[PDB]
Amino acid sequence: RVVTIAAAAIVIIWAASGFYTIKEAERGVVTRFGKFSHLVEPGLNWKPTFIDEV
Amino acid sequence: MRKSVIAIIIIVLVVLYMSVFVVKEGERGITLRFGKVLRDDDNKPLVYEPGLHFK
Repeated sequence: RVVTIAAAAIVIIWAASGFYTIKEAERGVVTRFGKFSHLVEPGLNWKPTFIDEV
Repeated sequence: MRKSVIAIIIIVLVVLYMSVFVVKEGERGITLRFGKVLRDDDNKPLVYEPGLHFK
């Protein structure tokens, strides 16, 4: 059951560290891996940590 | 059932005290949730009149 606890911990860390907020005056540029992916509007958003950067 | 009731009362009171904010007469307030401002009435930015409002 310890492996299940570890899986829960890692998925919780994945969900918690992924959320980010950007100010209203700002607009985010999100790049999937090293390649540009899209533009994000000024609100709370979620991104996969270590996968894409804003 | 004595600690629980006083605890819930005090936390509710402190939450309400945090929630309330007053806009002075000479000023006007703009509210920010995360980054953006609140929009109302068909995507128009809203400004708070000098009255008590809840956040």
